[PDB]
Amino acid sequence: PSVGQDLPPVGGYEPVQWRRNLPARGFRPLVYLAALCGICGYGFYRALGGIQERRELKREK
Amino acid sequence: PREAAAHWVPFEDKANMPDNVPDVVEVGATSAPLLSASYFIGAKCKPYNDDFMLCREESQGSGAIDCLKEGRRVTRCAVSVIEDINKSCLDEFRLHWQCLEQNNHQLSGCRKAEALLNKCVFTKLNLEKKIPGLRPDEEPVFLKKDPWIKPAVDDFKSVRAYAEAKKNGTL
Repeated sequence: PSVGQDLPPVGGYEPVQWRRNLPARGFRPLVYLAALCGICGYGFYRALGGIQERRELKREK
Repeated sequence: PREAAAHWVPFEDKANMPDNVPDVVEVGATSAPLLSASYFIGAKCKPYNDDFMLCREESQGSGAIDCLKEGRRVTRCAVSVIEDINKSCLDEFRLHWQCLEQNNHQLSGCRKAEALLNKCVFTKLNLEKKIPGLRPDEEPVFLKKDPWIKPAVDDFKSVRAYAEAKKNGTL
């Protein structure tokens, strides 16, 4: 017979995840490039603006 | 010229000037007040400095012995400038050059005190700062309203004075 055996439930078990769950994420890449060149261009602006002022302070000195 | 190399002992000379060369007072002002007063001096000693360098050029080697009169007049013009400053605009001058000493003698860190000094000396001595060689288009850096480069720490006394002077309308 069977009395105290470790047996499954009557409705079975809820299904598990066995398939790949690596969801592609991120923006599309060209946005990351457009933020890159935009950050670069803003930094070049801010720096080359800081060079021309150093040029004038030197003219004063 | 170059600097000393590998060894060098300072050595003075306890002698006096020849009797045929008269006597002249020395400026006796150090690096910082002198750099503050550079522009007011140049605005007033321009012909004298130019005549000095011209007679040095014409002499062609004997400048150290032929240009003494011209260097003497230059030194006296300078002394008159600094005496006018200390008599009249002392505290503002002290604000400027102490604000400088607490930096690397970068003039950018002292613009407030520089403003008070230019105003006072222009009202009293009639001497204004001017950077030449510029076009009417270029904006001189000491009058820019929001410059890119700002000091690490705006000086305290300078800031209190600038605010009180805007409240009093002196600027």
